[PDB]
Amino acid sequence: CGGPFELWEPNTTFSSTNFPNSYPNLAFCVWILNAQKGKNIQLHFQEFDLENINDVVEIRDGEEADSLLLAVYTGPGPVKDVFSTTNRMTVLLITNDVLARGGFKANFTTGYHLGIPEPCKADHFQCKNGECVPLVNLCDGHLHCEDGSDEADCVRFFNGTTNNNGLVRFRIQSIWHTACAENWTTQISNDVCQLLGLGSGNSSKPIFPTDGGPFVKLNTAPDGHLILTPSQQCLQDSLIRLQCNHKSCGKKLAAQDITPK
Amino acid sequence: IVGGSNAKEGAWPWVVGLYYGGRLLCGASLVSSDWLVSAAHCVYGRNLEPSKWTAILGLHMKSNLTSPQTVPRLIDEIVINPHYNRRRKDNDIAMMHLEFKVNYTDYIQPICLPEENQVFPPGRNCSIAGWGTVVYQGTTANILQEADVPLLSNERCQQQMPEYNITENMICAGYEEGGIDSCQGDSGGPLMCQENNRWFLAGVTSFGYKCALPNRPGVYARVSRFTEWIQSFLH
Ligand SMILES: *[C@@H]1O[C@H](CO)[C@@H](O)[C@H](O)[C@H]1NC(C)=O
Ligand SMILES: *[C@@H]1O[C@H](CO)[C@@H](O)[C@H](O)[C@H]1NC(C)=O
Ligand SMILES: *[C@@H]1O[C@H](CO)[C@@H](O)[C@H](O)[C@H]1NC(C)=O
Ligand SMILES: *[C@@H]1O[C@H](CO)[C@@H](O)[C@H](O)[C@H]1NC(C)=O
Ligand SMILES: *[C@@H]1O[C@H](CO)[C@@H](O)[C@H](O)[C@H]1NC(C)=O
Ligand SMILES: *[C@@H]1O[C@H](CO)[C@@H](O)[C@H](O)[C@H]1NC(C)=O
Ligand SMILES: *[C@@H]1O[C@H](CO)[C@@H](O)[C@H](O)[C@H]1NC(C)=O
Ligand SMILES: *[C@@H]1O[C@H](CO)[C@@H](O)[C@H](O)[C@H]1NC(C)=O
Ligand SMILES: *[C@@H]1O[C@H](CO)[C@@H](O)[C@H](O)[C@H]1NC(C)=O
Repeated sequence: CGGPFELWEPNTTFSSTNFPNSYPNLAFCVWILNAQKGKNIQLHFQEFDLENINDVVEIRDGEEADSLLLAVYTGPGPVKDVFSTTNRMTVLLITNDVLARGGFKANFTTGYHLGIPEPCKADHFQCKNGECVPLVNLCDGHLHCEDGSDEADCVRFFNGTTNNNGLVRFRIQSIWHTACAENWTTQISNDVCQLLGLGSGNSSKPIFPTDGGPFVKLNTAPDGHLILTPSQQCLQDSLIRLQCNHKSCGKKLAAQDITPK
Repeated sequence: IVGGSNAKEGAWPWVVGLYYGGRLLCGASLVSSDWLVSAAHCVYGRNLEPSKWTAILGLHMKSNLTSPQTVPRLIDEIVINPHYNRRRKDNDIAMMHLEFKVNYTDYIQPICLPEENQVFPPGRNCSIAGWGTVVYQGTTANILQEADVPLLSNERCQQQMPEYNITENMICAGYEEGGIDSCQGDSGGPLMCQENNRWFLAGVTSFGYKCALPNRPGVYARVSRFTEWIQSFLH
């Protein structure tokens, strides 16, 4: 309850309260790991051995009263190193009133952009996991990045009244642009519906050409992959006002009867 | 649920049961083919080993697990909301990932999420579900229980709940005289409200002073605030 408190760079190594033997029960400590402006915290645990779910260590990245949550560690085992995003880290030790374990021991360090790997320059797209894919997985139908960030939103609505309504704004590699409906069919309609997380293709019709950007011509293929070429050669362009209903949401499809009891 | 009756098979094809070590501990709601949405206070301290969480989809009775409608799955990733705070009980919401996809059947369907700028007016009846306890000091329920509770305003809930700090990320529901509300053992239970023949996810069971008590409503995590945070993982 009244253990250590905020530390700085000269003081990195710290026990919990009585790590050499065992920590007492009903303890609530806090180690505010400060740093310099622009330096994050990398908390490496030299040893970690606690009780079950009833005893946890909550690591935060507050920097203010609106603290976030980084990781919750418990139980015996080598825990991963927590990488902060600000110059302040709060470590909370919440313990029960029985079955006291040994404790833990950790020391941190400052730096610049720790944890996040160095983004490769010279036209190298970096997904959230850190893997580099310049143009091989830039919204083309592959899963190079294991976190799924390589298939991020390269298409969204534009000037839409409701949520499931808008334009056909696409993006091939970098620049966002709309598309035309010269050979628009229901196949590509339901395709772009599913790509946006919607249901089956509904009534879609243009109004009038208004955008002069690099419009695209959507084409279909029997293999499944869509072929689109943003060519700036088209008269009387058709801006698709995409109106597609939602997916199969929580509608009770069972054979329930009517009984107002 | 203490003031509800048994539910018909297939009435709630999104309410799933989460077992941790051969015992039902928390509830969740199917939102996608591989993702779930549950309360963060029940998985707080258990997200290190997701393999110990086995999700039971399409569950109707806690004694019939060999039925063909039941499709069991295993958890491989548990994501707790970053803004969660167990002391303040705010942002009590967490998502759980499934190892293998689950085919949508007549008894297994994903729940609907409330869109942006979509507020539910108070005094609106929203149905609840889950295999909670039929009374405060008792045991669980073998059959899937369900009830219906009206929504309350944040101001009235704060006036009726002085022991807690009801923030803007919470939505309350319950009767004035009580008697019909969720209880312990039903954490993560959804607050399902019908809207144009669709059952949205208007709240996840966060906490509560005491169940089956007059003027003591139950607090639910406002899912409409965490809509984008949930949709970020559904991609
Ligand atoms: C490290 O701890 C010592 C012992 O209390 C203290 O004298 C010193 O000022 C600390 N270093 C800081 C705060 O940078
Ligand atoms: C914690 O101490 C270990 C033991 O030397 C060290 O390897 C590790 O880098 C330290 N963590 C820091 C400095 O963040
Ligand atoms: C969308 O609305 C903005 C609002 O002024 C307008 O400038 C723009 O031209 C509109 N785009 C389309 C494609 O309607
Ligand atoms: C559609 O595709 C055909 C394929 O030859 C092409 O000739 C035509 O110009 C395209 N657009 C329209 C509006 O037919
Ligand atoms: C399009 O949406 C309207 C909205 O009510 C619906 O009535 C109609 O059946 C839908 N059409 C298709 C083809 O989904
Ligand atoms: C499971 O359901 C079947 C359906 O007929 C029933 O015969 C059986 O007794 C049930 N088992 C239990 C343990 O309730
Ligand atoms: C689900 O659907 C897929 C696709 O048709 C099928 O291969 C599979 O057998 C179905 N059942 C299960 C349990 O995956
Ligand atoms: C809500 O349900 C209660 C009974 O559970 C009923 O008395 C009340 O009229 C309902 N409210 C609305 C708005 O339907
Ligand atoms: C609830 O918390 C807010 C935010 O700090 C505060 O302004 C308010 O006074 C609190 N209300 C009560 C009753 O504690």
